[PDB]
Amino acid sequence: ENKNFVISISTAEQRRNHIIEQFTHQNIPFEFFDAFTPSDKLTDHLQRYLPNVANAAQLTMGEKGCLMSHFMLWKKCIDENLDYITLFEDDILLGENANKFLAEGDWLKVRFNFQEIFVLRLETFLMPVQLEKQTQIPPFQQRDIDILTSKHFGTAGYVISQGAAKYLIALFEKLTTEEIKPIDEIMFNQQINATDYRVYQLNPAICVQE
Amino acid sequence: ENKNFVISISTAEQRRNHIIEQFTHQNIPFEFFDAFTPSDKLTDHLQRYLPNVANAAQLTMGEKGCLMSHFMLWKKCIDENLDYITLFEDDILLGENANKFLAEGDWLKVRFNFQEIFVLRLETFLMPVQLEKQTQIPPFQQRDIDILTSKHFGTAGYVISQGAAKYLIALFEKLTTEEIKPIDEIMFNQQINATDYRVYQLNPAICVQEL
Repeated sequence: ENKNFVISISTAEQRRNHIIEQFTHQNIPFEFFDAFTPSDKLTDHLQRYLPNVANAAQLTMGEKGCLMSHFMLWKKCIDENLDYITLFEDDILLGENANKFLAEGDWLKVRFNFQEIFVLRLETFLMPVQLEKQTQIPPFQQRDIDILTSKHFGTAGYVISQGAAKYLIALFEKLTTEEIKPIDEIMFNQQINATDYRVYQLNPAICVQE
Repeated sequence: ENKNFVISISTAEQRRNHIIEQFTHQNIPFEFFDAFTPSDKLTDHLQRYLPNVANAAQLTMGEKGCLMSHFMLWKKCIDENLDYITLFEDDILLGENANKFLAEGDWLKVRFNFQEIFVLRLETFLMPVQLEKQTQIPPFQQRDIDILTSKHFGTAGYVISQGAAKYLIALFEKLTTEEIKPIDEIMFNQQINATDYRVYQLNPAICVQEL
């Protein structure tokens, strides 16, 4: 049964073509998941599963769509009782030998207990954006006063266990409107060190976002 | 009134001497704040102000002491109705012209509303998440499987407004035992994009920790 899903807007024809070309070339089975966009489908799904996220001003409707797409794929994993599911965004470039990781699950089956709670990053480890410049407050002694953020950690390529699929559905359903952040900031920053939640990194990575 | 406080365990002689040497050299006024240690004083303070933190297994008594030291200095700021207070740990190294930032507060008074909620980091910013090597899960196709960790953002050098002193006392009093993390993980990671809470970074920084 199919484990590799590529999150793609249904009308993103060129991106879908570049994905099909690369996956076909390395004989890696996959399906598209039709990414949520500003729509009634997104609005109703947010209301059905994440009304806490529907009310969150601090997320753009694009960021809300991204989170809903990943969420529904965590649901699919539970519903089909898959051991794991592997999720990509449609702007990824596969490395040579990605098929050694992405065609077969045996290397996962001999390393992992799928009831345990883990994510394995397949995408390159990304340094967050941290210093934003601002003009409101003037510099002093030729040093700037920047704003601190931690943004864009990347959700474009990871394996998630059934255990972590359950864990993350519950987490995003649990969080108050004030606690909501973009999916990447929770999955790959805030929840790191949490009790029983492990994130692994394939080094070197087997794909990267364009 | 003195605005610069260096959090230091009273018995850390060499650290206190390195602090005194650097602050004297640049003519920067400061006082030591006697850091909380595993003691009855820490236990009672945790019970008095942060009973949520007293119960938190996921913090070491050292991390709980660090948080209590910062908390009591936020309290001092409110109680004395200071516009701001500047907090250091005793393992800090001052850069060349730190005294141009740390001797006087005028450059702060002409830039900031002290009732607004801001922290200005004086200390260098380091990466939130790092790759650790691990042995539990074996490599495949000669690629490692590293684990993501985050341990130290640094609370060794920041200016806090009275607004942010109120905000952070409330926050640490509010959080459930389950929600408690080390002070640095909340102040400079989890709270970053929060509604009224701004963290500024002096770039380039004017100090750095030895840690």
